[PDB]
Amino acid sequence: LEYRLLPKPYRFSFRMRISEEIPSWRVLAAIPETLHVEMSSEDVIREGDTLRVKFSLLNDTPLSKEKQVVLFVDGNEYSVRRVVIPPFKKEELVFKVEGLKKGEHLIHTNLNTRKTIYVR
Amino acid sequence: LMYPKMDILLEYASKKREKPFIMCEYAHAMGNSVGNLKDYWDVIEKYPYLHGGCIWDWVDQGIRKKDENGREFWAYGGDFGDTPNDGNFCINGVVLPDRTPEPELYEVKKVYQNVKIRQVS
Ligand SMILES: [Mg+2]
Repeated sequence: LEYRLLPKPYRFSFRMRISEEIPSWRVLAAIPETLHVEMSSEDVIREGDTLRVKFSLLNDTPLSKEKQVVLFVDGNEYSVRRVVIPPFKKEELVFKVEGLKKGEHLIHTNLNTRKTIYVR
Repeated sequence: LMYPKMDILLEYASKKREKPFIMCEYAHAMGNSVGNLKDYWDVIEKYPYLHGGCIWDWVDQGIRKKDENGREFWAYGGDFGDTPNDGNFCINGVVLPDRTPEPELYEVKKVYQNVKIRQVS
């Protein structure tokens, strides 16, 4: 198993130069490296219901990104998704949160996105 | 209502209502304050029956007074041997007594502005 390419998203890059000498393999051209991100949900819900947290990830940069989107609730790691965004492409995700009791609850990621959610 | 949390606003918008919801006082500006002002208005613009409110408040009630050396300061409760007093709880402004803006007034201007611009591409 541990030597087989199972059918999931995959990315891959390399640099090529055609020149009279051999350039330093450690040096590369600088490029931007950040994704644009938006989070969005129902700011509220009824005890028992389900919270739907939507995430848009835009990749304006010239390379394939491979990211692990982690959702935290009240500081504790609740869920994670693996994404592969190709260049000049947006990707949308939905997470489903279950079991929130009455009172306010902190929804945040590992992509600098945060939001207080009320439970009537 | 006065200084309602978000859950309250969202609760009021969750059922048909005959009467519009107004916050006669919200976002208490005492000292270095007025945090999560955009988070209120994201809700007010989205959901029905929410029609805004009034920030507490405009100006800091600080009287002009001189010290022993003679350098000017703004005075508040207990700076006239007056007892019993409630200290600086009369200093709740977005502008200083002389109407000199506190940084928090720049946020109010941003969040109140009437033009909205979105990035398509
Ligand atoms: Mg102030």
